[PDB]
Amino acid sequence: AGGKRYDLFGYEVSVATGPFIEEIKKAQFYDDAGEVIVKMNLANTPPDLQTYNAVLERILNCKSKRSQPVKGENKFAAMMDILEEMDARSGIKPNAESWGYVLKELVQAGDFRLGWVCIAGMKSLGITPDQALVDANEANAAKAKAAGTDFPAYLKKAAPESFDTKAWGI
Amino acid sequence: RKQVEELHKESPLKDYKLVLETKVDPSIGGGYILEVCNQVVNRSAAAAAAETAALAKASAAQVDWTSLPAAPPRPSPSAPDTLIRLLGSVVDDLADADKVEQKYG
Amino acid sequence: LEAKQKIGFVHGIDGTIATIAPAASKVTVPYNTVLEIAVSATNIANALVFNLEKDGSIGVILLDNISEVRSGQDVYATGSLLKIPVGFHMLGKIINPLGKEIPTGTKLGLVEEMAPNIVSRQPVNYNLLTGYKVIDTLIPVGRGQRELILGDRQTGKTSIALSTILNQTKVNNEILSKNNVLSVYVSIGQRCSNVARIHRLLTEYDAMKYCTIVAATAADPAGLQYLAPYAGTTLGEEFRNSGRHILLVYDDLSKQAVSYRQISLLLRRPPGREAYPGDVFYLHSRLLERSAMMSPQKGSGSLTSLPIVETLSNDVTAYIVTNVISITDGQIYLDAKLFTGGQRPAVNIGLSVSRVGSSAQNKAMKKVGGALKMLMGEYRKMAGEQTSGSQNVSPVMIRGARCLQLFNQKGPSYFMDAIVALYAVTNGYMDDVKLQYSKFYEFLLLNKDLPVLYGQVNNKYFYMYNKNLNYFIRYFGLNHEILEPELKKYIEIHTNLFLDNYQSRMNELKSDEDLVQLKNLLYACKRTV
Amino acid sequence: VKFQTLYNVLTGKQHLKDQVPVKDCNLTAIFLYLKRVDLTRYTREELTTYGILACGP
Amino acid sequence: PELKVLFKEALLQPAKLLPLDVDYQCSHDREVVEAKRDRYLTALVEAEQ
Ligand SMILES: Nc1ncnc2c1ncn2[C@@H]1O[C@H](COP(=O)(O)OP(=O)(O)OP(=O)(O)O)[C@@H](O)[C@H]1O
Ligand SMILES: [Mg+2]
Repeated sequence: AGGKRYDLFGYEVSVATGPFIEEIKKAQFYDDAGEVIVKMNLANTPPDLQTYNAVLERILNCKSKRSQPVKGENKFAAMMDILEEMDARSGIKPNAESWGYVLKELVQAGDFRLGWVCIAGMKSLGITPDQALVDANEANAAKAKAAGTDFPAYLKKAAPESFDTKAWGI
Repeated sequence: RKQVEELHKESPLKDYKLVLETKVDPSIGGGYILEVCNQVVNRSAAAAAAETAALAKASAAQVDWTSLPAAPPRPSPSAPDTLIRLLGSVVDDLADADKVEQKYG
Repeated sequence: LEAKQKIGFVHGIDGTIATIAPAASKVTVPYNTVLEIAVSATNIANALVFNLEKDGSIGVILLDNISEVRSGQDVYATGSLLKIPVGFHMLGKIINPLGKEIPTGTKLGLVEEMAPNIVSRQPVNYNLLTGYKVIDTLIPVGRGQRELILGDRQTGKTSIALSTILNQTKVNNEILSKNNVLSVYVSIGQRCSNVARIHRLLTEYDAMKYCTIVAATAADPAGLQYLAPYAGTTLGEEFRNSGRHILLVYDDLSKQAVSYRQISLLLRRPPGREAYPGDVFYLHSRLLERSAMMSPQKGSGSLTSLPIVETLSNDVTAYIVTNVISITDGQIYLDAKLFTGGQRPAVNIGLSVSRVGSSAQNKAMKKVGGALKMLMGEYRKMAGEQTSGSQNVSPVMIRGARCLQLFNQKGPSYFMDAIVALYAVTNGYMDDVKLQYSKFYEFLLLNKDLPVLYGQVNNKYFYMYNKNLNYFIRYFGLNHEILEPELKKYIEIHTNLFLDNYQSRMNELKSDEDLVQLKNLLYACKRTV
Repeated sequence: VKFQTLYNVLTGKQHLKDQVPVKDCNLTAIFLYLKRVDLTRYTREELTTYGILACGP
Repeated sequence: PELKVLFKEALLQPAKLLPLDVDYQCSHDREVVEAKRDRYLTALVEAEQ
């Protein structure tokens, strides 16, 4: 009941995507959701915007990537890698909902600067954020401002007056 | 015999007559070795006991008692802002010393 | 229940190879299949069929327990190709090409499969960050790509591939496990100690979770050295078919050709050019056409290949070298004249290309690499000149030389940490500094944020400390309205603070102690950055 | 076979990977000399700082 | 004055601040964890004084 989709080789393509999105929402660790994209794509069902946003929801709302913990987890980077897989690779383009999921995480992560990048990028794409998140970004900014946490501390300390391979930390 | 001619049936040929020859092994003290239709089945003590023994040998080689088993994986520190506000410039040094102690001490 | 089928007895054995004598006449053996040789009542020596003859005899490649082989031993036949275990359970292991694990201190996959046909593979769209600026900018490597690494002995052939394996790790811990690129390091004919050091390197940087190592040392049989890279690609099969990504690193393929020569000549095949049998092109063709970026119908998986070929006296006229340049898309030519001449990695850009180009690399890297190509094409024409117009030097003669300094590395560089060093060059912010301080600059540009220190913080977000701007840079690009002005209002302050506080102090040094101290600092900056 | 390894570790005839030191908790998690292991249980810093061992065993 | 109150609260319960459960699972030997804990206290003392 929709415009039939085609691959780059003009082959007809499946659209019956619902049964896979449910497997994303039923997930508990947000690495299995990507695997659902894989098992979906093998079946000649390529992902659509709704599916990627389901994955960004499951990312934002899940606790950890895998059952065991992992060093180097960044809840933001996975979400912002899906958008590169979306825009460039697959040709699909995100929407206001997608960037909304993205900005919520930077609020939760407390990283107030990357938020402002997202705030500007939205409106450069016509998207408009929810002020509930914009104000929380500014709140985290003001807190980190007054507290001296505006930057990390290791940047706000003097450098070696004398050149020495050890002092600079290399 | 039963196994012999049953193996002869499983072969692609069975119309050919079957001639049986029985010989003696000093190496084998239990079981037999049978060849029919260029198909051999070995059920001998030298083979069976060594087959069961191989499992024990492999299991012994796998284990390393001298070694220490790996600990559970550790997540990122994610230190709180209150810690950092108390100790701005020091947490980096302390994490480095923690790595040093985890390796040496 | 399970009766093994016998086909003949061992007739002859010449080192790594053997000749079978068939028992009966109506018995028939297949081709390329594995056979077994009852070296004892307990153990079995695997093998492989390489010839069949009018006499019924079989030319056989041996792979295990060769020393226990005799003449007259009973020979059995599986009637199946050579296979190995495959799966995610193999990651984090060193493995014999027969699948046997090498200690330290269900599923089966075919070793020889047909390649992805012309419909079952997508063109190259996405990159593979090897970590080096020349290879990310000017020789863009992509996924589903196969790019050779040429070079004379001891030039950095092994290290480019290892650094690729080490660059991917940080990302893979951040991104999902579908877009992470795993790795396989195949060591054909190498020394067992080199393999140990590689294992320990990857284990230090924790790149061993996402790497397996297929070891076929020099003492190993030639047939095993022959089928090693097939074992590697055989593991890549599953990650293709499981929609994942994977990287291959075929350490010297020349050593995989000596083994095929050994086999074929000892089995009395006719020699050919440089004593090879002749069909050694088809060998690497079979191996390397298996690389592909698979269609979305097939999971949008991939496997990149970084084959390595040793070179003698910087010639590209040897047989196997030409046979591989013919096959591989691009090539990373490493010149000993440049390795010896100071710069490391010793990439020679005139002879190193990539037949994919912008389509592989990133939106943010397209606009910089397209500038560096123009700049280096212009610097290629002038840099032969000993600089006479010291103040009349063209801007290209400046920017190009500083970019060459930036090309000097030891380890991989993070994407965010690479562009921002190259953007300054192409746009000329790093023109007042001298060549020798081009990397200390970069160090401070990437690891000691000056405006955050000296109070000149007007930028709302753009600072190099966070390290999470890589994803915004990657998506939006640098030539974007939200990122261009903040970028310039970070670098111009970095330049002014450098030129005023640091550069000034540097040129005021006259003593030998202090100048030697400053000397060694810049070499350290060339290594770590 | 493992009890034999334990006895060899207690005697000190065998060594551990990456120069791991012998301790009761260490050993327990792997799995006169025994009394010394009992001393090894207690924290070294606690003993030295508080002089618990100064009085005697 | 907030910073002074925070320093006092931290000195009263240094261990609470750090994740005790995580550290215990992570460290093979309790002694290593103890040493880490001892250093933080001296840092706070030298800071306030
Ligand atoms: N970018 C680099 N910076 C510093 N040192 C390097 C760099 N690249 C290579 N080297 C050094 O060059 C030496 C050899 O590198 P590599 O092991 O890659 O050689 P190779 O190409 O494998 O030659 P061979 O196979 O004959 O060993 C090593 O000491 C290595 O550290
Ligand atoms: Mg090498």
